[PDB]
Amino acid sequence: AKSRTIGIIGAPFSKGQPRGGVEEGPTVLRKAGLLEKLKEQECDVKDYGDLPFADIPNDSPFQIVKNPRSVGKASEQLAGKVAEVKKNGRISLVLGGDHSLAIGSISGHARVHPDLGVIWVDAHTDINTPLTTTSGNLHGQPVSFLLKELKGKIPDVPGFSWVTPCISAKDIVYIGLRDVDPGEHYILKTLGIKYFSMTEVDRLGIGKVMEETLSYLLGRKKRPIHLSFDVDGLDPSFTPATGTPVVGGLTYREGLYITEEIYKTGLLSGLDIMEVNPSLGKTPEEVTRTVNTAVAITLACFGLAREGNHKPIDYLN
Amino acid sequence: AKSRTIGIIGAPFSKGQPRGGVEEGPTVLRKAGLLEKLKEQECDVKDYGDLPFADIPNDSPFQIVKNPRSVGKASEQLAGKVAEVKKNGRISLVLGGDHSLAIGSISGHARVHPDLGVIWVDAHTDINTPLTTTSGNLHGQPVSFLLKELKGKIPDVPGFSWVTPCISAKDIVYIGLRDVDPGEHYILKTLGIKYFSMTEVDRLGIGKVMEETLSYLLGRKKRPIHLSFDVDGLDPSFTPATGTPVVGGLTYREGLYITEEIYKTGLLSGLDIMEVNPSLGKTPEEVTRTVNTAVAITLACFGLAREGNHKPIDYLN
Amino acid sequence: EIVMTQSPATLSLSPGERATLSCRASQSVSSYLAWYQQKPGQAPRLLIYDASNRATGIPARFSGSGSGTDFTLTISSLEPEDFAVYYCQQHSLLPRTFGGGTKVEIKRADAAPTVSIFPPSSEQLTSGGASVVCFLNNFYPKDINVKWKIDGSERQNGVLNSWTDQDSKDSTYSMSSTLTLTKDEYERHNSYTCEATHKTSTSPIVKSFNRNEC
Amino acid sequence: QVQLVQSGAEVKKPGASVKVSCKASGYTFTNYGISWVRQAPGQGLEWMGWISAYNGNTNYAQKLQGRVTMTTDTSTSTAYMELRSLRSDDTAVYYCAREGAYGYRSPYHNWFDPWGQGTLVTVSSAKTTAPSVYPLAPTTGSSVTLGC
Ligand SMILES: [Mn+2]
Ligand SMILES: [Mn+2]
Ligand SMILES: [Mn+2]
Repeated sequence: AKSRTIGIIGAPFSKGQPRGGVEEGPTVLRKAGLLEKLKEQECDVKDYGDLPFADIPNDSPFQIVKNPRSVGKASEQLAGKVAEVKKNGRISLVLGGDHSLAIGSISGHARVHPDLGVIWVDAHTDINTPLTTTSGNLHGQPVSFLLKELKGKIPDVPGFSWVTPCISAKDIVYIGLRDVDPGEHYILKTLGIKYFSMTEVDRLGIGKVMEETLSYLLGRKKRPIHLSFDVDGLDPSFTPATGTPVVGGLTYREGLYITEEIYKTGLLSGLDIMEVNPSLGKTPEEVTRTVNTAVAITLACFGLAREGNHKPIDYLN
Repeated sequence: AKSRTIGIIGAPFSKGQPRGGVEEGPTVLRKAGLLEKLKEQECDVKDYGDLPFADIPNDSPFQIVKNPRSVGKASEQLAGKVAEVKKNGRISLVLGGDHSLAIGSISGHARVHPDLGVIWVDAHTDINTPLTTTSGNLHGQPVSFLLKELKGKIPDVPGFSWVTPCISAKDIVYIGLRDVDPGEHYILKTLGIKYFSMTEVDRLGIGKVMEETLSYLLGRKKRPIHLSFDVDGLDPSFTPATGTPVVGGLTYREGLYITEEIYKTGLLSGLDIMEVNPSLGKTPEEVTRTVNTAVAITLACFGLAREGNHKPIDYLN
Repeated sequence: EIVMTQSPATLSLSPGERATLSCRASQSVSSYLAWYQQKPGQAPRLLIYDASNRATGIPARFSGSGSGTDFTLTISSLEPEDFAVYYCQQHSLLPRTFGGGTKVEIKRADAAPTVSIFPPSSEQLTSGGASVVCFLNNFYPKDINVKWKIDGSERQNGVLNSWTDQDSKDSTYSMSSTLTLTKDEYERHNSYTCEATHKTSTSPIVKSFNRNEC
Repeated sequence: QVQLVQSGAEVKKPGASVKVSCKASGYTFTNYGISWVRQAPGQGLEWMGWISAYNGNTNYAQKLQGRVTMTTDTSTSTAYMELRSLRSDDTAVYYCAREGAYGYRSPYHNWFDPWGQGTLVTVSSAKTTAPSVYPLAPTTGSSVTLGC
């Protein structure tokens, strides 16, 4: 139909995050059979192949930002590919990798629909700046490049010349924040970004939280929704095989729930599954739980609802 | 600011509880870096050192109550030190240890603010009497010394001469009770204490529970709040390295949530982290999960909120 | 367990030109590894931080490259203080394996070993042991095998070979053929032999003694 | 400058462990992360565990899970590593170094830049004893060495 029409983009890129090993992100999610587990319900699945990530050998660092140009080239390439698959009328399933790719994943999505919304389900806001981080790791600076209210204040870090900030600060909702460095929360409070952290998640209940999140984004006007989803935003009892595990995340139930509310609007238009890392599970059973979690999250995004999915013929026959 | 201004009081005392080993309570919480993990956000941290616990050699037992005078001397000493750090205008971070210390921890807090409230987050009520317990262990009788409605009925057990009951039965809320011996629940029902056990926690949802808890304590009038927090009140999947583990506790998410609601009133005025015991984890990984849990609980008390914490300067610079 | 393989196992180059070294990965480490300077009995200090870029107290000459399977360690201005066992070490895969060993020796003119063979003392024979050790001395390069014989019939299980580093001044090497026997086995035989074999030794250097000869 | 002062060379039988003191200085601590690596003499080297000093992330290695424990002490910038069920394969020099914290506020680091001086640990249950010196030193060679 309109929804569950999928363009898969595997993006094995790592150089935004330091723990090398997330480049077996799309490989493990595909060998866990995400394609065929879509194909039971009416999923128009078209794999577009993995993106080539060239290696700039002299990707010389910035002041704090390190590996900048590889990240910027990867996200520009992904912005072109996301714009391609959104001109294909599909829902962009862009899975990596790391949050560095979400720059172009939101950018190329805005190249077709400039008035979308971003549900950034993550343990962290990932809105550090190149100037006021202390890491310089670009797996936590995608959102700072994308907000128009931050323009004139973001440095011209190389690789990011193509970057146009494309989303508004009032057009993004964080859900499941649980570890924020101080620069990101000043940005969070000064821009007036609406957010439901694990405080507000527990306060309203996850259902009233998704109710008010859809009342904030879609309560004004129907518009495309871009669920960009980290897998450390869930609790590390379910996904310990991630890059930055922080205890106290969402239960696996509620992660599936957030995806199902985004489905039952019928307005899912872009999906990111980042920070999957099979190299950091202490046992392969940890990796198995993590990858089965992220697969079933992606299933419940496109309408593998826990209520049921059907084909409209009589089955008493 | 007003909140996140911390006076740390380590209190390595054990003789209220039988399982010796909780006297490495403040040692492990400090070597897990609770001080420095406060110091990112605006935490005025002033360590006041550990309290000396002298050993009464002939601490002769009562009828059922055993090691009474060491508990009473420790809690009187702690009542003086809590009154000292509350005259310092800070929020009393008193971490042990065991719930025997919470006598003086609520008493010295009432010596400055006589009309406070107690959020006793614990698996147990810990309101046995010296007469109608069957243990006689003073890690479960602090609340019976402190309620004015129980006066004329508490024995003059030695060491407890200084004890003035200081809080009202309508001024205390239990959250997360899950194993109560019969004497404590008769006290609980006859005094008309408001409480939200894991029944009522699941009934309202943890957010509506904290909503009605703040509506019960602060809905009448703004007043100081004394979160006295056990670490067995959470589920032993997260803290198995405690003294009395009972299955069915709060999720680690919801424990962090209860602390964050107490923060976002801006009225946190006293904090207890008791029953941490590194000696009872079957693996050191169990101890590691338990201590990281209790540390991040203490962080989310003083406003390491999961939404974010900031310093008010522009970070796009 | 990605195995990191260092293609120069040993190295002996004079104070002088480039000393380009090689370290290979079994996967794509992809510009995520380092280079070290383990002097004997010391701190294996960092040379090169992330396949390049020369960390924080590095002198002048320690460039290197990679990205991403078979990497380089260039020592362009050799500087003879740098004679140490070098290590590459992959990092961004668990568990984090190491290289094998890159012993950077001194290149000099091949020295011949001075070889002779030595009995047990009477002070030892009053204690009841036998320790017949041959003593090899001032040679280059390292490799010598020394054979022993029970008056013509070979020996092991006492025989131990142990080598030092290269010397500071004359830049030579080391071995004792540390062999231990019993006093009873000592007294039953006389002609105790030590057969050295070095590259400089065209013939295998045999030095011998009879018991009760010295 | 950026260092690691370790402590200290110690031998254990197969029994209790060597909590190796790995004292840091120079660089700001909990902006980075300290790991551990064994080296038996005449062998290669095996990394054996890395903690972030940022927040207690244990992250041990294969074949010892289990056997290793690693904590922080971040009052003083030291970090520690014990062991459990010790064994005569662990006759190894234990080095600690700084992998950088792989958290979120911590700078890009892949490369072990403090290195500590080492810790001589041989897991042997023998008794500490005096040596026993057994030479001789004085049959046609002009070159006559000697030794013990
Ligand atoms: Mn995250
Ligand atoms: Mn209890
Ligand atoms: Mn208790």
